[PDB]
Parts: sequence; C-alpha cells; structure tokens
Amino acid sequence: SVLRPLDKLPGLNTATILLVGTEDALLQQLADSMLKEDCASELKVHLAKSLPLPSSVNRPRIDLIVFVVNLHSKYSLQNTEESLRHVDASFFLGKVCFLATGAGRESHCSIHRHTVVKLAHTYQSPLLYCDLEVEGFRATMAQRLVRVLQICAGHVPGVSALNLLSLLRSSE
Amino acid sequence: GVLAHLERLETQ
Amino acid sequence: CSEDRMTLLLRLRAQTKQQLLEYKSMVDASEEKQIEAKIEDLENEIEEVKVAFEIKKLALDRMRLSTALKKNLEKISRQSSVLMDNMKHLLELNKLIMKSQQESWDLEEKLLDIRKKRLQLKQASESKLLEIQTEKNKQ
Amino acid sequence: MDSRIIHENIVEKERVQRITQETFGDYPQPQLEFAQYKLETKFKSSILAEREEPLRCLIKFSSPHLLEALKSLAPAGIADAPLSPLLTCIPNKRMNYFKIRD
Amino acid sequence: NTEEELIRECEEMWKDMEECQNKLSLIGTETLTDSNAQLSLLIMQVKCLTAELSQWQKKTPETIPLTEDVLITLGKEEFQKLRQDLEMVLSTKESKNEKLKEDLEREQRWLDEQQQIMESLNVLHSELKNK
Amino acid sequence: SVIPVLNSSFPLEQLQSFPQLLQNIHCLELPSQMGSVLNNSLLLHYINCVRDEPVLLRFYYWLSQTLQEECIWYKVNNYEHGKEFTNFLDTIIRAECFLQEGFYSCEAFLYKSLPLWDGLCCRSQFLQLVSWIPFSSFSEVKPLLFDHLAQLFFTSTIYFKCSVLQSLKELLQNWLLWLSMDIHMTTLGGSMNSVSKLIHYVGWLSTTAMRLESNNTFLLHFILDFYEKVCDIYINYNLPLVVLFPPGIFYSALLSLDTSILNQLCFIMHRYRKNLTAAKKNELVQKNFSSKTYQEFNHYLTSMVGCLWTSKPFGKGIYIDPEILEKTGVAEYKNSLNVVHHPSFLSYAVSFLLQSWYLDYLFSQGLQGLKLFIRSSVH
Amino acid sequence: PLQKRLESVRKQSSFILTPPRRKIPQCSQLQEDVDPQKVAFLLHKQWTLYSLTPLYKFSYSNLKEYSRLLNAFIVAEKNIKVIFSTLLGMKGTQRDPEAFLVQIVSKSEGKVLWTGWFCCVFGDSLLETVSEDFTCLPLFLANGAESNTAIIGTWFQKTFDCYFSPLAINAFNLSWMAAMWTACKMDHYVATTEFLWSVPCSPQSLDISFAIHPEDAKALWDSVHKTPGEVTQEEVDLFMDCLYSHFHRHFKIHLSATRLVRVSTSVASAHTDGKIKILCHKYLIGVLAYLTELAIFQIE
Repeated sequence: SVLRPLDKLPGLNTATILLVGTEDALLQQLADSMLKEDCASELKVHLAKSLPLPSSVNRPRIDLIVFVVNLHSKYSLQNTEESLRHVDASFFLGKVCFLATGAGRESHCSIHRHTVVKLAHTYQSPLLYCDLEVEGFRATMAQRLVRVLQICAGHVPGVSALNLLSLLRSSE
Repeated sequence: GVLAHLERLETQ
Repeated sequence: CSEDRMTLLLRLRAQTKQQLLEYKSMVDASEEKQIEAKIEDLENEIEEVKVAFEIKKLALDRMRLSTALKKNLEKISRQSSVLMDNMKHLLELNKLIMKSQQESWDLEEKLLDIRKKRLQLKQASESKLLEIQTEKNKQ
Repeated sequence: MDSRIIHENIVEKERVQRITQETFGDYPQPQLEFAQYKLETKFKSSILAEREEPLRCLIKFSSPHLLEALKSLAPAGIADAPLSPLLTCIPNKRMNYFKIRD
Repeated sequence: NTEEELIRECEEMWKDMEECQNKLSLIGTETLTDSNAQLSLLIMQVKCLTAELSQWQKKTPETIPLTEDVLITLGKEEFQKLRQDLEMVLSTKESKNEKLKEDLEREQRWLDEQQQIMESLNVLHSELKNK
Repeated sequence: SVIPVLNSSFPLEQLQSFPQLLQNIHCLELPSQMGSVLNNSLLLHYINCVRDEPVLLRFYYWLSQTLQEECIWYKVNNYEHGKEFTNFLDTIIRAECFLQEGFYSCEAFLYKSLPLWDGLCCRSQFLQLVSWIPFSSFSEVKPLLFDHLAQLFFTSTIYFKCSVLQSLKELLQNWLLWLSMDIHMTTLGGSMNSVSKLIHYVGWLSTTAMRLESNNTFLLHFILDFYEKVCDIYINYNLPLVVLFPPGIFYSALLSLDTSILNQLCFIMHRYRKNLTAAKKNELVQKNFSSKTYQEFNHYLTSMVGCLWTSKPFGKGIYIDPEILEKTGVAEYKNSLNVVHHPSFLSYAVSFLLQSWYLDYLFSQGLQGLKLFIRSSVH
Repeated sequence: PLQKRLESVRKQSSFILTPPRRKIPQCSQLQEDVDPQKVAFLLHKQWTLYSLTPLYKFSYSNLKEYSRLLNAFIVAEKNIKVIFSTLLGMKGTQRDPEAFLVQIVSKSEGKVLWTGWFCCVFGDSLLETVSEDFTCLPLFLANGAESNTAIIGTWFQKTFDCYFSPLAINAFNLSWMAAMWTACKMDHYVATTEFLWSVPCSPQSLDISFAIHPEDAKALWDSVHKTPGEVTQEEVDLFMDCLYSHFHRHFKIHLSATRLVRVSTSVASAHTDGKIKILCHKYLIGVLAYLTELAIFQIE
C-alpha cells in the first residue's frame, strides 16, 4: 500500500503525527515528552517500525511524518531508505522531516554526517539534530516538533505547509 | 543584564 | 455561555477556510538553474498579495471596532465596566514606558560618541607604537 | 496509560514476546560467561559462486552473564523473533564448545 | 442571529470540502526513486505554487457583519492581554536602562585609561625622536 | 585551571601597576603561555596595539583547543562542567568588549557548533558572541550561520525571537561603527551591498515572525527598537544609505491599540524626514539616491497625516472602497481614526471626558514623539 | 596573509562535497639511510596516539640543552637519563620536518622505560598556513606509563607552547582501514583477520569476536573488487555486507546494528580508543600517513 496525504477528511481541532524508527524506547520517550505539555489542539501520536503500515480502516489522516535515523547503526539507515519508497511524491511537499540522533558522541558514530546530508537534500526536506538520551534536549525537540505539526495541520491562519517548505529551504 | 532578566522571567 | 461556543465557531471557521483552500489548490495543481528564478518570483508574488489582503482585512476590522466603540460612548461612561481598572493601569504604564524610552535614547546617544572616541584613540596608538617598534628594531 | 498514543505493530510485539517466553522459559537462567563456535560451512549468497571450498571461521561469545543478554536480544529488535538453535540449546544439550560442518 | 449564518457557512464549506475530496480521490499514486527525485519534486513545487498564486488572487475580503456585543467582548479581551504585555515591556525597559548605565560607566573608565596610556606613549615617542 | 597561570628587556614580575606599564610600554616580556593574558588588563592594554602574527597564531590555537575541549554537547557528552563554561564564556565576552574586535577562534567555534545547538543551553553567551563577527560579504557568511539561525528561529518561542533580534541589532551597530572609520582613512558601493542585504533579510524575518505570532505587540516593540537604530545611519555614521522598512510593519504598527507603539512610529517617521532632508541637500554637493524611496516615504507620510487629523484615511495602502462601509453601516469614517476617535486614545478620551483643546493634556501625558512629529509636519 | 588562508581552509571544510576515494597502498622499499635496528625496535609495540599543535621556536641544533633541562625538571618533580635522538627516512616528502625520539633510560646500557615519537607524514595541508617560526609535528605516539607521559606533556606545554589532545578512531575509519589493509598484497600470512563487535544491551553486556582465515578474506575481497588500483565506498560497503549476511544466515542476529571496536589483520592492529600496533615494516608509511591525516583533520 501507498500512503497518501489527503485520503480522509480532517477532524475537529485534532492533529495527528506519525513516528517511524527502529528503536522503540526512544520513540516512546519522544512521544510522552511531546504529550507532557498541553496546547490548544488535540494531539495524537502513532508509532511504527517501517512502511507500509498494516491495513486498517479506522486510521485517521496523517499530517506529518518524522523519520528517525540513528547514526550509531547502519540498520536504521537501511530501514529508512527502504521505507522511503512507499510514500507518494505529493506527500514530500513540506510534510516530511528527518531527525538524526547520536551526533554528539563522535566516537560511536558509524555513519558519516555527509551521507545523511545528501539523504536530506535529495528529497528536499528539513534536517534536525537532537540527542534523545538527554531529557533537556528532548523536551525542546518535542516542543519544536509540536509547533511544526501545528503549522502543518493548518491551525495557523495565513501559513501552510508549502510556505513552510520555502521558510526552511537551505541556500545550498 | 537584559538577558539575565529574560531568563529569570522565562523560568517562572 | 454563548461566548465559548462563539469562539469555537470562529476557530472552526478559520481552520476550515485554510483546509478548503489547501484542497482547492491541490485539485488545481493536479490538473536546472532556470527553475529557481521562477520559484522565487512566484513566492514574492504570493507574499505581496497575502500582505495586501491582510492589511485590507486588518484595516476593515479596526474600522469596525472603532465605530462600534464610538457608537456607544455614553454607555461606557457612567457604569461602564470593570474595564476602568484596566484603562487606568494602561494610563499609568504608558508614561513610565515613554520616560524609560527617553532615558535609553539619551544613554545610547552618549555611548555612541564615547565608543567613537575610543576607536579613534586606538587607531592612532596602533600606528604610533608600530612605528616606534620598527624604529627600535632597526636601531 | 496514555490512550492518546497508538502503538502499531502491536501483534508483532506480542508474538515475539510469546515466542521468547516459550523458548527461553521463565525460570532464572544459569550463569555462564563464554561460548565458542567453529564453522566450516560454504558461503552461499554472483559472489564466490564458483568457489567449492568451505569458509573457515571461529566465533566467540563473551559476557559477564550469558544466557540473559541473549534473552533480551529479540525484544530489543537486534535479532529475529525465533533465535537460531545454536544459541537456545546451551543448557539442553549441555555443551559450551561447538563444531559445525556443511 | 449570526450564529445560524456561521453554522450554515461551515456546513456549506464542509460540503464543498467533501465534493473536492471525492473529485481528488481519482488520481493514481506516484512513487519516487533515488535517481529521479529532485527534478520531479521541483516540477511539482512549481505547479503547486502556480496553482496557489491563482487561488490567492481570486480571494476577496469577506464582510459578514456581526453584532456589536461580540466586538465589545473582543476589545475587552484585547485590552486585558495588552495589560500584561505592557507590564512585561516596562520591566524589560527598566532592565535595559540599568545595563546601559553600567556599560556607560565602564566605557568612561576605559576611555580615561586609554587617553592616559596614549598620552604617555606619545610623550615617550617625542622623547626618543628628540634624541 | 582552565586559564594557565602567569609565568615568566623588562621583567614581567615587576609589572604590577599602571605607571609601570606606562614607563615600559615600548619594551615588554611576552608570557610563555598566552592564556594567562586573558585575565590581565595590563597585558590587554599592550596587546590592544600589537598586530603580531605568531602572537595571533598562538592565541588562536590555545583558545580554539580550550573551547573545543570544554564544550558540553559537541564531541563529548559532559554536563559536569556547568557553570565553569559559562564563566569562561563571560570572561571571553568581557575581553572582546575591549579591543573593539573579536577573535577568529570564536568565529570558528560558532561555525562548528551552531548546527548541533538546541537554543537553550547557553543562549545569552552564544548570542553575545554572535555580535562580534568580523565584517565580510553577506553571501559568504549566510550559508554558514544565517541558514541555521533562521531554521532555529521559526520553530522556537517568542523570547528566542526577541533575543536574536537584539543580537542582530548589536551586530549591525558594530558593523556600522567599524565601517564608519574606514572612509576616514572592495569599494564603498560593494560594502553597502552587504548591509542592505542584511537589512532586507532581517526585515523579511520580522515580517514572517509577525505573521506567525498572531500579531503580538511584544515582538513589535523589539522590531521598532531595531529600526530606531536603523533610521540614523546617514547622520550618526556619515554613510550614504537610506532603507525603508516594509509596509507590513508600518500598517501593523499604525493600526495597533498601543500608544507607545504609535509614539515610537512617529519618532521613527520624524527621524526619516530629518535624514532625508539632510541627505537631499548634500546630494547636490556630492553630484545616487533612488527617487522610489522618496515616493514611498511620501505615501507613508500621506497615509499617516490622513489617519491622524486630515480625515483622509483612504490612501494608497488602505484602498477600501466606500460601498463596504455603506452596506455594513459605517457613516462617519473620515474622522473615526483621528486623534479623538482612535482606539488607542480611548483611555485618554475617557479620562478627559470626566474633567476640547486637550492636545496639551496629551503632551503633558508624555507624548513627546507625537509632539515632535506635529511640530516638524506643521512647520 | 597566513591567517586569512587558515580561516579560508577551515571554513571550506563543509559536508557538501563528496569525499574522494583512496589509492591502494603500494609496498615500497624504505630509504637506506634509516637504521634497521631502530626500525626493528619500533615494531611489535603498542602505541598511544595524540594530536599536537605546532611547536613555537624549536631548533634541531641544540638538543643536549633540551635533554638536560628535561632531566632537571623530571628530577625536581620526582639514576635515570633522558636522551634525544633524531630519526631519518621517516618523512613522506622533502618538505616534511624530520622526526625525533625522546627516551628515558634507567642506568644499571640501561633499560628503556618510556618512549615518545613525534612525526608528520604527508602534512602538506598544514605547512601552507604556518609561518617560519613554528614546526609542524601533528602526530605524537607514546609507549610506557601514563604518569611519565603527563609530565612530559606538561613540560612541553610550558616550554614550547603546544597542546596535546587524545586521538580517537571511530567505526567508519576502522572499517575503511580494514578494507584497505585486506586489499594489500602479502607474500606470507602471519595472523588471522579478526573483528570485535560490542552489542548495545545497556542493562546487560555482550561482545562478539569474528575470526577468519586470511586467504578466505583475500578471496572474498577479490570477489567484490572491480576498480583497478583504487578503493571505493561501495566496495567497502559490499565487503562488510558479505560478512553481515554470512553471520545472519547462521545466527539470525543483525550484526549491522552493533558497533565495531577493534580490527586486527596481517599488517597492523587498531583499537577504537587510539591504540595501534604495526607488524610489517613495508606498509609503515601508509599507516603513518593515514594517522597524520586524521590528526591534521582533528586539529583543524
């Protein structure tokens, strides 16, 4: 199956986010860090290991997809590269983000940062850096992701996902 | 300083 | 009671307008160095038209609010509201704000000249000591 | 517990948990610290297709407390749900050193 | 009241949204590869921007006049928030003034010391050049 | 200790008082390690004018190594440092406030550690270090700093936006101060290009942030404070340059409920008028300023006077036809935004109602900028 | 100016340009001016790596004074002697500075207790941005107790105004090094090829050792090598994927999710903490060049 952006009608003051990654503990920590703080909207978080998802009908529409890449293992990079081929092009227009983990400890890194630099640049998507092991940085990353999700869902008048694509565009 | 005041306001 | 429902209706209308606009744009769209120039031209055009529309809407809203407050100047005079405390607080705060602004203006005005004089003195001393050092080294 | 969070692939998690529980049991495992395997098997994967000689290898597993780290490999996502029989037969076959031929 | 008008507008917009989604649901999916991803995405961005510009050009400011009480309540809330905004601005301005005064004093002292050292060095230069 | 101790012509141990430095300024003994110089004012006075190459190389190497080793989130996960790093950064910032210039080690560290920054660990020290960046072409420095700064700017809270606006204001002030002394000694036109690009960049950032934050006056104060410094480039630094801020900021500030915002806007408009009338007379002597700026300023002034007391609010920007007001029910719109009926002056009107030629009362309340604008416009 | 050149070369190090490929190390006969006894002494020893900033005002003419000053300093800090010697033929090009050794000898000749080695091989990227008052020796190797190394480093920092930093090797560099050393041609094999992996199981601990006969590894590498005389990232990835698939086919463990730690082969052995051991004297220059490049990258 292929995931599409606009299959189902939006809910009433509800935003949904999807997190794809191999390490479940980090995803769980990021999720309950996002849900720890309150906001004006109703947030829902979905967790997955890879794409495509198991078939279901009750699943609502997805507004943002975040791919978590762990620099300490090539398995996560291979999994993300495989999963990137199961989403349509129309979903890449400002609704996909990349989150790299483990850049702080250089000695443990097994993947060069320049490889994920091409990976992010090829698909025209923003790239973020964070160490999910530390709570102080994880809280800030969760707040930033919540703000980005609120922008993407259309809760901010005058700003859409396409404009956000131009806002975070890199010069080179 | 200004930034110290901003920080001490942000904490509360 | 009705205020909460009215606010919710306004928020839902605002969100639904954006979502409908996005659907319409997607449907309309459904039907290498030379591409970036076109992209940035289009972005500038959208930015300009959005700014103009926002200014027009804000001006109309301010006009409506001003005429609404002017139409009921008497009712907001005798037994007006608890608003009087807020208005007196604003009146008290404004004078202090402007006084602090003037003080900051004067302080920055002095600091600019002091910094300029320091820079000129440093520039002169650099050349003077350089020539002294080169003369001493030559000797 | 945080009903707003939806865990997908939950059936896979419960299946791997059941498989691990059935294979490794629930009793406290005995304490071991070393295991050794010798392999004389052929390489099968275009690459070394014409080779008819075995690929000689020697593998050592070391840990302060073996038979417990291996139990936590499947839930951590490092290994597949059913482990290889060469790793789940240490106490049943009562061996520590293994030799494997083709 | 205006509540009925707002409800009717929301219902009409929801119906239009449903029709738009039904019309859009007849387009097939298109997946990308690592070789033809950048150019296709650029073309799609160009098309989407061209569509959005035309969509924005057609939009007009809607009047939809309301009553007077709602405007009064909105103004009251705006003033209430503006109160805290003003108090925060005042506190920041006070902190800025204090820091400016301290920096002014420090710069004055540094200028005095620099004048003294420059004068001494100039006198030493004159003395050495004389001999 | 992070800073090396002071260890050993004129002997170094005898240097203990200012007169001793005055007498033996020409000949001095350099320390074995330059780190001990970082916390000594007397040696700082000597280094203020040295410009010696091996000295700079040694200082750069030591500072870069110390900064790389002492970081918290780069190349090591070591939060045990805490306040030591803050104290060291404060010492470095205080040192570079002197010398009126910054080191290359700080620039290299900023280039290296900015992408991995989160925006909350050492915000004050980093944002103060940013202001002391050596002058260079905007195009070369944009991809290294400004891309990451803008990416971090759009996804944070309002306080981060205010802090980065303050830092950009300080950086602009430092750049203008350094460029002012150059003419007293790439040409002038090639250098004004960089500052024009920087001003346009910060204006775009301000407009986007103003749109995002649902028209918050707290950010508007910071934007107006920045443009106060922007407004007097030609007078304060004697550099030919006049740049006008976009109509979005003007029309957001004019239609605001705050009185201080209106006062600041009037002051900025008066400053633009003074700068333009001072530059126009010198333009004939130096003979080029684009006239389009003059027409834009004229349009802004026309709108301002029409909204203030001319009873002509429908200018080039507010192009609202009267049929909308007619169908809505607005009869008196000419003098609805005037001094009496402006929503910002509602409190003053209510206060004066309890007690006609009340402009003196408004001036006594502290409306100095409005008074200056009125005096400059009527006369 | 040299400062402008240094700033430009530092700011040019971005992650946009694709890293280049590396040439296969070629066995080369060493110059005849080197002492064979010293070369034999330098082999079969465990060295600890360090990166060193350029030395200020260092002269090769006065070595006795440096030795006597160091001896006085070490005596004051605490039957021993300190000797400075000059090595020959350890440079890559004619522009590289000469290497030298600092040795501590206990008299009783005496017994060597500590050895330091300063070297720079193919460091042309560093000599361009440095004035003539400095000497560039970015690579430092220490063999002995750590306490003596700390004292020597303190003395050097106090005297020549330098800086010592530990050097670490990550998994990427270890994989590249193993791939390159396997490709080198050997007449006789003395040691098997061994890899060490650390499985992240933080509540628990686990280590895996993978040993393989050198001839089978050579055949496997030749099966995937197609570019003549050059090493490409794709070839290294295929070489590692072969072992990953072979391990997974037997143990059902995704070995690519672990972290490589130690790599030993027939030419040298390396650890991720910055420990190197050299066995063959023919490929010394290549290893020294790689380590010098790593140190130069770290100090810039």
